[PDB]
Amino acid sequence: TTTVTSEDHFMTFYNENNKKLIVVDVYPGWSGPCTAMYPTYNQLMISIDDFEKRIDILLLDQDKLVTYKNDKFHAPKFLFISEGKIIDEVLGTNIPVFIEKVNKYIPLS
Amino acid sequence: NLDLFDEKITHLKAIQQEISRIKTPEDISWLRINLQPMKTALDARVTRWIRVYTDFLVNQFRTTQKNLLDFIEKTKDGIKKNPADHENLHDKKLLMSVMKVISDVKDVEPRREGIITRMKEMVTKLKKHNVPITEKGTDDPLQQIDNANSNFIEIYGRVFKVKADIIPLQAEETQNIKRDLDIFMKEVESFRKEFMQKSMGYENINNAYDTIMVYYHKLTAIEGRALEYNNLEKAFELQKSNYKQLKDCMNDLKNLKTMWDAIALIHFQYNDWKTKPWRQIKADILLDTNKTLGTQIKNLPKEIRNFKGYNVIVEKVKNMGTVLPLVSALHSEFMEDRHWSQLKQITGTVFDHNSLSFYFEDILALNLYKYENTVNEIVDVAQKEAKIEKKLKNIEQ
Repeated sequence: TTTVTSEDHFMTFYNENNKKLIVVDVYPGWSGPCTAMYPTYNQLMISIDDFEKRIDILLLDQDKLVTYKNDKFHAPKFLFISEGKIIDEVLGTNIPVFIEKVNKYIPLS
Repeated sequence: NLDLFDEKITHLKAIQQEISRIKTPEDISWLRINLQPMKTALDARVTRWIRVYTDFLVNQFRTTQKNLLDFIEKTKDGIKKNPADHENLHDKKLLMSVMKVISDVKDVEPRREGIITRMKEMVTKLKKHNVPITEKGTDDPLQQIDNANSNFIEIYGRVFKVKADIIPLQAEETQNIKRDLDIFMKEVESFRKEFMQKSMGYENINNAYDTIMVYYHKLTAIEGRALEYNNLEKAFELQKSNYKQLKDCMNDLKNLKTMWDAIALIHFQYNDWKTKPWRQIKADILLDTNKTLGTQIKNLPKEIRNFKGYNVIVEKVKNMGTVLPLVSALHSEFMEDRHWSQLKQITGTVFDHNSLSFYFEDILALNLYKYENTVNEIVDVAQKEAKIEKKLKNIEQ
């Protein structure tokens, strides 16, 4: 996974993982988000990079890159980058149990 | 539709006359009211709405004539025999004239109606004498283009028959090369699918990336074959079939890519299991084993269809699940050192029930499927013995 700090950082991390998918996580579901974001990032990175690989996650901390990716797409914020370009955007805040269901769905092409 | 547009335009002309009549003279209702200025404003807006329907093809006619004129210009070039090259460029126009001739004739009837429909509900003449002159001019060039196209087509057919023999000889060579490339692409995706991480990492991911590059090269070659078939044209069924064969190879490549992604997810789970063995902890192992077994079962159910040889990799998942299950039996704290030792003697494992943090990795070597049975017998014996031992604790105390 790529950790990002900008919509520019989000997009860079997506472009740098062109073969698979780079998911930019902009902000999180509150509630002491930073430490929780890093902890989820570690489990998602093993599910993202190790287990499914398919996907590296880059926890946007904290700007509006998600909104920028959505604006670019025309198609918490989750912006999926393929070869650095937004291809799939979803918004909402989810708990860890919800994330496990998302891992089963992964990995998208 | 064009007919709907004509009906709407006639209705609009009727509406204009009705609106002009509908203003009426100054009406007196205690204070005199004049709609004279208001009536002019309504007429202005009514004309603009009427103008859009009337000017619909006003801009379009010039654009169609501008586009139509270019086709005639190609026809004016003509020339028989001479250079083969020119034939490849000119030959496409005939393929375009046929499609345009059929579709254009169908499109011609509504266009004729549209000019006529406006004339009925528009008293004013558009472009004066030029619009009627324009229709006559288009008809004379269209007829000239048709005669030119027939002569061009007879010449085109003889030269194209020679071109057609050349096209099949070249096509057979290209088809053999394409079949070899397709076999290589099928082998590249299959090799990545055949390779199993569990354990192996990075190289398998690199192989998948290399396979995608090979697929991209095949797609470029496939695009070239389709373009050559389009240039050849002649409504050849075989050319369409060749494109379909390339599409089937692409679908197989897509299935291989999906299989590679599934293998990576399985590898991540395997990596987590290796980390758990170093971490060890009987309480932690029991919770981890139950979670691992559920995730492995879900992954096996999700996998379906794709390509052959999936079952050979799929079986591995079953082995991993068995290994996870064998580990769960050890998670029992009922077994003591003597109990573990008896089991250890049968097992032959140097590691004891609680030997190290890194003991979980040691447990993996004894296969779970191969050794849950003997582990279980012991796990049971131990659990049985403590029920008594615990009884004695009561009598004792």
